[PDB]
Amino acid sequence: KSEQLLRIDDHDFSMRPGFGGPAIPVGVDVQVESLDSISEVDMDFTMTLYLRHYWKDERLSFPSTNNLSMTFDGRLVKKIWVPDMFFVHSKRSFIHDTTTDNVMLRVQPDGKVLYSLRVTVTAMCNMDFSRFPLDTQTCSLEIESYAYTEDDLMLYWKKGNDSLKTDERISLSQFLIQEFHTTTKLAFYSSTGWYNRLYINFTLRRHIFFFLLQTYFPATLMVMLSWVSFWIDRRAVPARVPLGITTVLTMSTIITGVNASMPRVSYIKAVDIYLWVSFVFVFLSVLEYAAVNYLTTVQERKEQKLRDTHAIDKYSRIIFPAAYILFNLIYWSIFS
Amino acid sequence: KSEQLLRIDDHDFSMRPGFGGPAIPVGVDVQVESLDSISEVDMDFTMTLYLRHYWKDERLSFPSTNNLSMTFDGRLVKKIWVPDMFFVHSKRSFIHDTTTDNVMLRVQPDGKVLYSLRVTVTAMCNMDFSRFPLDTQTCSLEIESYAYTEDDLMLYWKKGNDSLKTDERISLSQFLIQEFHTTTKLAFYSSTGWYNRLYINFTLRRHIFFFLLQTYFPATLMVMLSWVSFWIDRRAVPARVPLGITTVLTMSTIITGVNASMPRVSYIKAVDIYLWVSFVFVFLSVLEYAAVNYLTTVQERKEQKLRDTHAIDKYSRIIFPAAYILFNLIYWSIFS
Amino acid sequence: KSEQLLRIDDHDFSMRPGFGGPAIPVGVDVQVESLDSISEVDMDFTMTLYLRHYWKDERLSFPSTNNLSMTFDGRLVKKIWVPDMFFVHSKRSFIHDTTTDNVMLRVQPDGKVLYSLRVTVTAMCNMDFSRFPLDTQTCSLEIESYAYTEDDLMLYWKKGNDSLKTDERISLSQFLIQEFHTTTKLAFYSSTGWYNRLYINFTLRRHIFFFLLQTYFPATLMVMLSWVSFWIDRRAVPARVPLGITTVLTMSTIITGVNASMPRVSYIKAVDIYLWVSFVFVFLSVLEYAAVNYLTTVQERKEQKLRDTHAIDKYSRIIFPAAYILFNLIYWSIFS
Amino acid sequence: KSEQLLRIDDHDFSMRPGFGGPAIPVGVDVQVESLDSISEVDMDFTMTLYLRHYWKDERLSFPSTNNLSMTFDGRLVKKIWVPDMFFVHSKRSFIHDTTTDNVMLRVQPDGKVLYSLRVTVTAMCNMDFSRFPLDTQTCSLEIESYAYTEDDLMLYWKKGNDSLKTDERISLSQFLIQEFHTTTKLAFYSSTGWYNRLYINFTLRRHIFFFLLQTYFPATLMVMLSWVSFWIDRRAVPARVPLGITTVLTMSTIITGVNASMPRVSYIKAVDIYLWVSFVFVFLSVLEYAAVNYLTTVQERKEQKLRDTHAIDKYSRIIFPAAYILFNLIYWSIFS
Amino acid sequence: KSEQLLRIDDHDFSMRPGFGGPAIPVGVDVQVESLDSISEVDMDFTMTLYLRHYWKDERLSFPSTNNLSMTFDGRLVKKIWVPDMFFVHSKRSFIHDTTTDNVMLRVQPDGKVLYSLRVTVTAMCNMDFSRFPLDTQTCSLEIESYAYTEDDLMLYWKKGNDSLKTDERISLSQFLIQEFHTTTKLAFYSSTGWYNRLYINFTLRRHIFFFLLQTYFPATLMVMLSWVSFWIDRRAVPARVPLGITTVLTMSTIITGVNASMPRVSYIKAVDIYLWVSFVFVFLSVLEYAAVNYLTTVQERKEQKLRDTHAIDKYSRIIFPAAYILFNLIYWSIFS
Ligand SMILES: CCCCCCCCC(=O)O[C@H](COC(=O)CCCCCC)COP(=O)(O)O
Ligand SMILES: CCCCCCCCC(=O)O[C@H](COC(=O)CCCCCC)COP(=O)(O)O
Ligand SMILES: CCCCCCCCC(=O)O[C@H](COC(=O)CCCCCC)COP(=O)(O)O
Ligand SMILES: CCCCCCCCC(=O)O[C@H](COC(=O)CCCCCC)COP(=O)(O)O
Ligand SMILES: CCCCCCCCC(=O)O[C@H](COC(=O)CCCCCC)COP(=O)(O)O
Ligand SMILES: CCCCCCCCC(=O)O[C@H](COC(=O)CCCCCC)COP(=O)(O)O
Ligand SMILES: CCCCCCCCC(=O)O[C@H](COC(=O)CCCCCC)COP(=O)(O)O
Ligand SMILES: CCCCCCCCC(=O)O[C@H](COC(=O)CCCCCC)COP(=O)(O)O
Ligand SMILES: *[C@@H]1O[C@H](CO)[C@@H](O)[C@H](O)[C@H]1NC(C)=O
Ligand SMILES: *[C@@H]1O[C@H](CO)[C@@H](O)[C@H](O)[C@H]1NC(C)=O
Ligand SMILES: *[C@@H]1O[C@H](CO)[C@@H](O)[C@H](O)[C@H]1NC(C)=O
Ligand SMILES: *[C@@H]1O[C@H](CO)[C@@H](O)[C@H](O)[C@H]1NC(C)=O
Ligand SMILES: *[C@@H]1O[C@H](CO)[C@@H](O)[C@H](O)[C@H]1NC(C)=O
Ligand SMILES: *[C@@H]1O[C@H](CO)[C@@H](O)[C@H](O)[C@H]1NC(C)=O
Ligand SMILES: *[C@@H]1O[C@H](CO)[C@@H](O)[C@H](O)[C@H]1NC(C)=O
Ligand SMILES: *[C@@H]1O[C@H](CO)[C@@H](O)[C@H](O)[C@H]1NC(C)=O
Ligand SMILES: *[C@@H]1O[C@H](CO)[C@@H](O)[C@H](O)[C@H]1NC(C)=O
Ligand SMILES: *[C@@H]1O[C@H](CO)[C@@H](O)[C@H](O)[C@H]1NC(C)=O
Ligand SMILES: [Cl-]
Ligand SMILES: [Cl-]
Repeated sequence: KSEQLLRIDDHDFSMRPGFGGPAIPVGVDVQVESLDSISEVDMDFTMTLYLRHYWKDERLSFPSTNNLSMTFDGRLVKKIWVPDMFFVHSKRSFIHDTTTDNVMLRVQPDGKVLYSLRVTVTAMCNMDFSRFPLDTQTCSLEIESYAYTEDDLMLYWKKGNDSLKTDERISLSQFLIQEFHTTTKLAFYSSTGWYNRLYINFTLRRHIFFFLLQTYFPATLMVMLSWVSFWIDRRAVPARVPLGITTVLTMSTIITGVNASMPRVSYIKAVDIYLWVSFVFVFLSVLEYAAVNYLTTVQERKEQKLRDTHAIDKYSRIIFPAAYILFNLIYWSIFS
Repeated sequence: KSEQLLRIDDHDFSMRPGFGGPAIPVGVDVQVESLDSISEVDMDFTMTLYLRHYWKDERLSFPSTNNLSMTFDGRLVKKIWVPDMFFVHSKRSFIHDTTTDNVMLRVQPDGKVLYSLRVTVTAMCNMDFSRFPLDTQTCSLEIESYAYTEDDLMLYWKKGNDSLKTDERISLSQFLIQEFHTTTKLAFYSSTGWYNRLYINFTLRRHIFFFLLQTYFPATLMVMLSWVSFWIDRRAVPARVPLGITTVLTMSTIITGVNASMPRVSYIKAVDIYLWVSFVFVFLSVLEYAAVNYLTTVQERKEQKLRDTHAIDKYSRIIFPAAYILFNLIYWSIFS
Repeated sequence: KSEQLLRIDDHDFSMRPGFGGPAIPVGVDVQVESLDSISEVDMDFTMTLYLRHYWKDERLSFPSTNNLSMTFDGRLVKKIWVPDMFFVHSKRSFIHDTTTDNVMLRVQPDGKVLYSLRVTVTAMCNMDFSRFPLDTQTCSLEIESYAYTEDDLMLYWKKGNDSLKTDERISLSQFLIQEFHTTTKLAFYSSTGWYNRLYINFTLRRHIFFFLLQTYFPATLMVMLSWVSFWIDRRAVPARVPLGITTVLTMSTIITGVNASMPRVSYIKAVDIYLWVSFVFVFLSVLEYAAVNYLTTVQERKEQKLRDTHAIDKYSRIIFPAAYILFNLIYWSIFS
Repeated sequence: KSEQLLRIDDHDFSMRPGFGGPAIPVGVDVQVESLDSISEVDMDFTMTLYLRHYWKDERLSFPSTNNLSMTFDGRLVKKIWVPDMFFVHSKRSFIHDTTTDNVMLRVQPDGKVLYSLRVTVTAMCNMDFSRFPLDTQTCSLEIESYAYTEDDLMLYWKKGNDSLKTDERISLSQFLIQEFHTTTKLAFYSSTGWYNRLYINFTLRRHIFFFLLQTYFPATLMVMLSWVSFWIDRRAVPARVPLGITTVLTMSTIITGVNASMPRVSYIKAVDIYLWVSFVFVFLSVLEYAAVNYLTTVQERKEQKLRDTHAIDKYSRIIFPAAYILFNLIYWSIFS
Repeated sequence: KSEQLLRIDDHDFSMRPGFGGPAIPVGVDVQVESLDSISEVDMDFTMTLYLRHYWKDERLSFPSTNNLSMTFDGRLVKKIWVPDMFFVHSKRSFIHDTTTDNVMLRVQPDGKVLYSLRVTVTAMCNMDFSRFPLDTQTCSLEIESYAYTEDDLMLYWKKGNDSLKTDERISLSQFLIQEFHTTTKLAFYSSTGWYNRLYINFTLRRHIFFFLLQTYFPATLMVMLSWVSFWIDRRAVPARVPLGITTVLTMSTIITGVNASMPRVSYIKAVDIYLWVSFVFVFLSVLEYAAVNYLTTVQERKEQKLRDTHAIDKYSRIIFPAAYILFNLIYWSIFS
C-alpha cells in the first residue's frame, strides 16, 4: 500500500509543520482561466482560476532507490495538513467535481508538497458610474489565510510578479481587460492579529464610440434640426408650431429609449446632463416662436386700430448655435 | 495527539456546561463585511458577516507549562458543544466552504473558547413605498438561540455597542446606508418560554435629485408648454388643435416610460398623483380651446344671419398657472 | 452518557409505537413566519413556517428523581422513530441548516415527545385571471403522512382552530392576505388506502384603485377627447383629420403600454374588452368625419354643376356619449 | 429486529433476482401530479409525478403466521437490489426529501416488492413555431433502464393503458393539455444492445381568440383606416399627407409592440407575414396620393401655361379592398 | 459475494495499472444527447452527453467457466482506479443522480473495463458579433486528464472520427448546428509537462431572412418614403414640413425598437451602420426642403421690393436615389 510508505499513523496531522518554532513559508501561484461574467447592478464579477500551494513537510519523507514522486488525489487531503486559504470579500464559490474532485497532490521524496485545485469564485467590486460612459473601474481579487497569522504561516508569491499567468483568449463582451499585476499588503484583525494578504489587480474600460454613436449623435442631430424653424417665414404658423412640438416629442422618445437601455443605476451621470440640456434647448426654441407670433399679432392689431424678418429670429440664429457650442466646449473640457 | 490532551471520551458533550445550575453567559460579536443586494419586489436584503461566540467550559482545560493556546478547525465542532444560533425571519443562508469550511476554534488553557464562522444570510424586511421616492426604510437583522431559553443560555453583546463593526467601503448602488446600531429584546414563545434576541439596525435612503430630474422636470415642462396655446390667435385652428393633441400624446408617452422604469409595486404613490394631475391639466387645456372655437363659430354665424381676444383666453392665462402653483404648494407641503 | 438513560439498543426503532394495535394519534401545530413571494405565471407561492409534532412513546421513558426533561438535537432523529410528514402538491422545499440543523427534540419522563423543525416550502396554486383585476384567489397548503394510513397513524390538529398562528407583519407587495383557517379531509389512494390530510387556507386580493387609475382613466379620457371633433367646423379638414388620427395613435400606444405591464397570461380578460371597445369607438369617430366630408364635397359639387351644421354631427353628439354610458353600465353590472 | 427476519447477510444483493436465467419482469405505474412550467425559448417542460415499480424476489420471503406485510423507508434501499430507472432526454431532476426522503418499500410475505418514489423532472421537447399562433406541439416523457438490457430486465406497463393516471386539476397558464396516452418502443445501443423504453405522450394547444384580438384586429383596422383618404378631396394636401404618415407611424408602433410581446424565436412566422403585408399596403396608399398630387400639379401648370375626382382615386377605391380580401382568402386557406 | 471474486484487498488501487512501465492507453467515446441552451451575453453553451472510457487492468481478471461479464454500479468506483477526465474551460457541470447515479461499470474476464457516465457541462465559447447578423461562430468542447501526463496516461479517440455520435433531433431555437468533427492536440503546462487533449467542434449559423425582413426592409421603406416630398409643390409648406419631421420620428422609433430586441453587445455592428446611414439620409432630406423654402422666400421678397420647379428638387430627385444605391452596393460588397 502506498499510504504505508508515509507514516500517517505515527504523526499528528492536526498541527502545522514546525509547530512551536519559526513560521513555515507557503508559496502561491495563480493561473486565470477565464472571466465568466460581470454584474454592474450588484457590483461583482466571476472568475475561474487554478490555485497552487508549495510547502515542505519532513513528516512526509519516504525512502526510495530513485527520484520518483507519488501522486495522490483528493482523498489524501483529509489525512494530512493543508493550508486553509480563502477568498476575501467573496459572495459565493465552489470547487469543480466532474467527473471527480479537481484536487491534486504531489509529494517529493524529500517532503516537498504541491497542492493544486480548480475553483470558481464570485467577488465584490465597488464601482463608480459618475463619469459613465467614460468611466474606468479597477477590480481586485484577494487571498488570505483564515486561521493562521503571520507568526505561524508566512504567505507570499512564489516567483514574485511571474506567479500570475492569464489565458490568451480572456475577454469580456462589453469591457476591455488590461493591466494584470500582483501586490501584497498586511492586514490587522483585533481578534487575532496580523495576516498576509495577496492581491490580483486588473482594469476595465468600455467602447466609447458605440455609446457616442448611440446617444450623443441623435441628440445633437435633433438640436440642430430644431434650429431649422428660425429660417421659416413667421406667417406660416401651421408649419412652425407642429415642427417644434414634434421635435419635442422626438427628443422625449429618444431620451426614454436611451434610459431604457442603460444599467439601472440611480444617480445622475454625464449622459443625463447632456440629454436634459438638449431638451431644454428644444423647449426654448419653442418659446421663441411663441413670443415672435404674439408680438407679430400685437403689432398687426395695433396697426389696424390706428388705420420682413423679425429681429428675434435674426438674433436667435446666431445666439443658439453659439450657446450650444460653448456648452459642448465646457462639457467636454470637464469630462475630457 | 492534540485531541488526547482534552479528555473528550471522559465527558458527555451532549449537555451544556454547568448543566443543572445557573445559565451560562454567551457573548456575540458581529463584523459586517458587505451588503450583496436588495430586492424591493420581494422585500429582502443579503448580507455577509463574521459571527463570533465567547463562552467558558471547564471540561476543555488542559495542563501546560506556558500560556499558549490550541487552534482547531471545523472537524472538532462535532465532538464538542457549541451554541445553536440562528437568524430569525431569514429566507436562505449558507456557510462558505472554499477552499475548506470557514470555521475556527481557539481554546485557552483555562477553558475559554472562541468560535468564529463566516456566513451569508438573506433576511426579510417589510417596506412601505407610499411616499416614494421620498420614502425611508429601516431594516434589521435578528439573532436568537434555537433550542435554549433564557434559563439555560444567556445571550448578550460582549462589549455593548462596540460589538458591531462595519466595513469602510460598504455601499449600495441605489441606496444610502447609515445609522448602524445594536439593540436587544426579550421574545416569548408559548411552546417553550422566553428567549433573548439581538438586533442589528440600519437605515436606507435614496437619491432625490435623480428622481426629481427624471420625473418631475419633464411633467412640469410639458404642463408649462401646454399654456403656450393661450397666446395664439383663435383663428388658427390647424395650429391650436394639433399642438394640444400632440402635447397630450407626449405626456402619455412620458408617463408610460416613467412607469416602465419603476419597481412593480401595485399601489398608488406620490409620483403617480403628480403625473395624473398634470395629465388632467393638459386635458382641460384642450377642452378650453374647444369651447372657445365653438363659441366663436356660434357668434360669427349669428352675426351673418342677422346681417380681439376671447375672454376665456384672458381668464385662462391667469387661472391655469395660479391653480398649478397652488397644487404644487399643497403637494409639497403634504409630502415635504 | 445521556443516550444510555434511554434503552436505544434494547428496542426496535424501525416500527411505530403500539405496533399491531390501535393507531397512534399525532398532533400538528403550525406557525406561519412569512410569505416569501408569489408567481402568477407559474402559479405558486413560497411560505416559511414552523412545524411541530406531538406523540407519546413508552419506549423513551426514563427514571428520574424530579420532573426535568431532556433536549436533543437533530442527531437523535436517526436513532428513533419520527413521523414522515410531507407537503402535498409542492414543487421544492428545504430545511434550514445555519448554523446547524433547525431540528429540536424534547422528551418528557413519561415518554411524551415534541418534534419541531423550521422549513421553507413552495406549493402550487391554480389561479383564474378572467376577472382581472377584480379577481379573487384562494390558495391552500396541504400536509399528509407519506407511508402510514389512517389504520396506523391518526393525524389531527392538536387544538382545533387554535393550532394555526400567523406573524403580525405578514404581507405581500401586490396582494392582500386574509381569512386564515384550517380544515381536514380524508383522501383515498387505490394503491394503499385512506389518508388524513390537513389544510391551511387563505385568500388574496388586489388594490383596485391603482389599476383603475392606471388603466381605465386614460382610456375614458381619450374616448371623451375623441368627441371634441364633433364641435369643430366641418370646413377645417386639416384640423379634423390629424386630430382623429393622432387620437388613434395615442390610444394604440396606451393599450400597448398597459399590455406590456401586465402578467403574461394568454387569454382574454375584462381590461382587454374595455380597451378594445374604446379603440373601436375612436375608429368610428374617425369614420364619421370621413362620411361627413364626402357628403359635403358631393353636395357642393352638385350645387356648382347645377349653377350650417351637418345632421350627422348633430346626431353623433348625442348618440356617442349615450352609447358609451350604456356600455359602461352593462360592463360594470356584469363585472360588478 | 425486523431486518433479521430477512436474511440480508445470507444473500448477495449486488446481482439481480434470477441471475443466470430468464429476465425478470418489472412493471411500472405512473401518476402525474402537476405540470410546473414550460419554456418555449429553451424548449423544455417540468413535471412532478409518482413512480412505482413491481417485481418479485424470493430472497426476501419471510415466515409469518398471517398475511401482514412489512413497510420500510429509504434506508433499506442501499441493502437490497432495486431497478435503476432513469429519464431519457432530461436536463435536471431531483427527489423530494422533506421532511424526509419520499421513498417507500413494501414487502409481501411471498417476496413481492413495491417500490415507490416522488420525483420532479425537466425534459426536452422540440417545438416548431412556423404556424404560430396556430401551432400544435406534442411532447413526451421517456423512461428506460440504465444498465440492464432486455435479456436481463424486461420493462413494461403493469396494466397497459390503465397504468397512467393524471390529476383532475392539471393545467397550464397559456396552454391546453389533452390526449394523454402511453406507448412503448425498443431502442438499440451499439455499445450494449437493445433496451425497452416507455413513453408518456400529451398535446399542447393555445388560445386562438386572444391572439386574434390582440394582433390581427388592430392591423386590419389600420389598413381599413388607410383607405379613408381615397374619399377626401385631392386639393386638401395638409389633410391627406399627415393622415398617411401618421397611419404609417401607428402601424410601425403596433408592429413593434406585438413583436415585443412574443417569444424570442428567430425565424419567420405567419403573424409576421400578415403584419408586413399590412405595412406594405399602407406604404402603397401613401405613394398613391403622392402620384395623384404630382399629376394634378403638372396638369394645372400646363393649363396655366397654355392660357372632379381623379381616375386614380376611383380605381384605387375598388382595387385596394379587393386585393386585401384576396390576400386574406389565400392566407387563411394556406394557414387554415 | 461478487466482490470476493476480484481480489480487491490483495492489490493497491491507488496506483495506475502498469505503474513504473509504459503508459496505459485509454480510449474515449462520446455521444451527444442534446444542446440545452446558448447565451450570447455570457458567451457559453450547455451540452448533455455520454462519456465512455476503455482500458485494460490485469488486476481485475477473475476465473470463469464461460465468457460472461459482471456489471457493477457507481459504488465500485471508490474501490478501484478510474481515469480522472475533466472538461477544460468549463464553468459548471454535474452528473445526473435520478433515480440513482448514472454510472455503469462492466468488467470482462480478461480484465477489460468499460466505464460510462452521463454528464451535463457548461463551457465557454468566445464569439465575435462584428458581422452580425451575418456572423459565423465556431465552438468546441475539450476533454483532458487532470493529474496524469502523456508519460503515464495516453488519451485517444477509440475509433478515430467514428467515436463521436450525435442525436438525430439536436437543434437550437435561433441557431443552425452543423459540421461536427473531432480533433486532438498536445498541450504543455510548465508545472507538470505535456498533456493530451481531445476536441469536439461544431459551427453555428443564423436565419438571415428573418433579420433582413425585420430590420433592413423598414429602413429602406422609410428612406424611399422620404423621397416622396421632392415631388410635392414647394408652396405647400404645411404638407412638406410635417411629412419630413414625422418621417424622422418614425425612423427614430424603428431604430429604438430594433435596438431593444438585439442582444446587449456594446460595440458597433453592421446593422447599426445601415440604420444610422438611413437616419442621416432622412436628416438631409429635411435640410433640402429647408434650403428650398428659404431661397423661395428670398426670391419673392426681392421681386416684390424691385416692383415652376426649383432646381434643387430636380437635382435631388436624381442624386438621392443614386447615392443610396451606391451606398448599398458598397455595403453589401464589404459585408457580402
Ligand atoms: C427665449 C424666448 C425669448 C422671448 C423674447 C424676449 C422678449 C424681448 C422682446 O420681445 O422685446 C423686443 C426687443 O428685441 C430685442 O431685445 C432683441 C434681442 C432678441 C433677444 C432674443 C434672443 C421688442 O422688439 P423691438 O422693440 O422691435 O426691438
Ligand atoms: C375648461 C373649459 C371651460 C369651458 C368654458 C366655460 C363656459 C362658460 C362660457 O362660455 O360663458 C361665457 C362667460 O364667460 C365667462 O364666464 C368668463 C370666465 C371664463 C371661465 C373660464 C376659465 C360666455 O362669454 P361672454 O357672455 O361673452 O362673457
Ligand atoms: C392635490 C393635493 C395633494 C393630494 C394628496 C393625496 C393624498 C391622498 C392619499 O394619499 O390617499 C391615497 C389616495 O390617493 C388618491 O386619492 C389619488 C388622487 C388622484 C389624483 C389624480 C387623479 C390612498 O389610496 P390607496 O393607497 O390606493 O388606497
Ligand atoms: C359611423 C359612420 C356613419 C356613416 C354615415 C351613415 C350614412 C347615412 C347618410 O349619410 O345619409 C344621410 C341621412 O342622415 C341620417 O340618416 C341622420 C342620422 C345620422 C346617423 C349617424 C349616427 C343623408 O343626409 P340627409 O339626406 O341630408 O339627411
Ligand atoms: C401605387 C401608385 C401608382 C402610381 C400611379 C400609376 C401611374 C399611372 C398614371 O398615372 O397614368 C394615368 C393613367 O391612368 C390609369 O392608368 C388608370 C388606372 C389607375 C391605376 C392605379 C391603381 C394617367 O392619367 P390619365 O391619362 O388621365 O388617364
Ligand atoms: C400572400 C400569400 C400567403 C403567403 C404564404 C407564405 C408561405 C411561404 C413560407 O412560409 O416560407 C417562408 C418564407 O416566408 C416569406 O416568404 C415571407 C414573405 C414576406 C411577405 C411580406 C414582405 C420560409 O422562410 P424562412 O422560414 O425564414 O426560411
Ligand atoms: C442638402 C442641402 C443642400 C442645401 C442647398 C445647397 C445650396 C446651394 C444653392 O442654393 O445655390 C443654388 C445653386 O443651385 C445649384 O447649385 C444646383 C445644384 C443643387 C445641389 C443640391 C443637391 C442657387 O440657385 P440658382 O442660382 O438659381 O441655380
Ligand atoms: C458606407 C460604406 C460601408 C461602411 C463600412 C464600415 C466598416 C468600418 C468598420 O467596420 O470599422 C468600425 C467603425 O465603424 C464606423 O466607422 C461607423 C461609421 C458610422 C456610419 C453612420 C454614422 C470599427 O468601429 P469599432 O468596432 O466600434 O472600434
Ligand atoms: C537522483 O536519484 C538518484 C537515485 O536514482 C540519486 O542517487 C541522486 O542523488 C538523485 N539526484 C538528485 C539531484 O536528487
Ligand atoms: C509587479 O509588476 C507590476 C507591474 O506594473 C508592478 O506595478 C509591481 O510593483 C510589481 N511588483 C513586484 C513585487 O515586483
Ligand atoms: C503565563 O504563563 C506562565 C508560564 O510560562 C505562567 O507562570 C503565568 O502564570 C502565566 N500568566 C498568565 C497571566 O496567564
Ligand atoms: C447603542 O448606540 C445606539 C446609537 O444611537 C443607541 O441608540 C443605543 O441606545 C445604544 N445601546 C446601548 C446598549 O448602549
Ligand atoms: C413532579 O416531580 C416530583 C419529583 O420532584 C414528583 O414527586 C411529582 O409527582 C411530579 N409531579 C408531576 C405532576 O409530574
Ligand atoms: C375553524 O375556523 C374557521 C373560521 O371560519 C371555520 O370556517 C372552521 O369551520 C373552523 N373549524 C373547526 C374545526 O372549528
Ligand atoms: C391468509 O393468511 C392466513 C393466515 O392467517 C393463511 O392461512 C391463508 O392461506 C392466507 N391467504 C392468502 C390468500 O394469502
Ligand atoms: C393506449 O390508448 C391510446 C389512446 O389513444 C392508444 O392510442 C394506444 O394504442 C393504447 N395502447 C395500448 C397498448 O392499448
Ligand atoms: C468462450 O467461452 C468458452 C467457455 O464457455 C471458452 O472455452 C472460449 O475460449 C471462449 N471464447 C472466447 C473467444 O473468449
Ligand atoms: C475527422 O473528420 C473531419 C471531417 O472534416 C476531418 O476534418 C478530420 O481531419 C478527421 N480526423 C481524423 C483523425 O480522421
Ligand atoms: Cl393648414
Ligand atoms: Cl409616437
